[PDB]
Amino acid sequence: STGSATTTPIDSLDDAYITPVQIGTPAQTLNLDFDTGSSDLWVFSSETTASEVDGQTIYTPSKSTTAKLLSGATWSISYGDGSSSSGDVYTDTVSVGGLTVTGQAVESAKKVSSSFTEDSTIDGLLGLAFSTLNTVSPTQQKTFFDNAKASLDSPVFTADLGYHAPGTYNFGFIDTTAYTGSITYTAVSTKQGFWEWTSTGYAVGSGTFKSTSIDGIADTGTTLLYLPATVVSAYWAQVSGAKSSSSVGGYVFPCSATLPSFTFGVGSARIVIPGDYIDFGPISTGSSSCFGGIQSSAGIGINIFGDVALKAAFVVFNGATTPTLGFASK
Repeated sequence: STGSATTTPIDSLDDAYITPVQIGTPAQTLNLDFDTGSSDLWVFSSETTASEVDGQTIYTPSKSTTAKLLSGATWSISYGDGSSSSGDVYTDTVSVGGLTVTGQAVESAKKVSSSFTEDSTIDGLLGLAFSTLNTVSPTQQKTFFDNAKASLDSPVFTADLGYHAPGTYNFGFIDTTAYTGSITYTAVSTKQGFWEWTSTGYAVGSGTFKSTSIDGIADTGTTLLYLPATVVSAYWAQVSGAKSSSSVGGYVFPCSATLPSFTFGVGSARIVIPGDYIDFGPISTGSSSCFGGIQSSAGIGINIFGDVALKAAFVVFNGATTPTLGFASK
């Protein structure tokens, strides 16, 4: 089997991407944030504290003839941006882009933190990291990809995120018309539960390429590109007026600037992030100070190849017995 679904930016800045998911019988369609950095499939629901719901579409398990309470199971998760959610668990039928899993753990939120309530366009998350990170207790549950894997034509999924435009998540096949050149594959460590790999270096604009190992994660659930302070300083030094602002919480730059590109290495291959991808607009409405899309990972404890990086590529998440990651230009 295979699946194919369009993923759409939630706003004009590509702050996140949502993908329609069918849950239950008859289908309840919710728009979920596909997240290769976490491993829980959770949804706003009829159980969510009423005051914490503001415009999201909810899953109501009592209206699904295939829903079953997973007795005694609870979940609770925190994300790197300070947000969190928790609740109980059902199993139900879940379909993405025509690919169906029966008995998928659907984690129903009883509580969500303020930034979820405030994000009316996101109805929940669909985790695509390794199932070892799944938070369900006392019986850990499998991701949608893990449950689907055996049935897929090939044990892979691909992320093709658009810049200011829709893109595609495919399951079970590689669309050879969706990228240019060849796909370069690179080793993955699953020791931390992530799609963790090592970039071979970087360049800033038309500058020379610096060969240096940068360990990090391919994370569709993180908006920006978080790299070591040395790398980030080298980038922003090429933008007149750019500075790290403690009060804002990162590098800002004059909105009048034209940003240089940023290149990262995948083995001997190179992925170029155009400068425009790195502009996240005014820090507040009407400001001429703009927020940068490349930020320091110091204090995160890991480097994160988030959407800013991944949307410059066609990315293969290869879930064979020994997982690997593939990157192509597009």
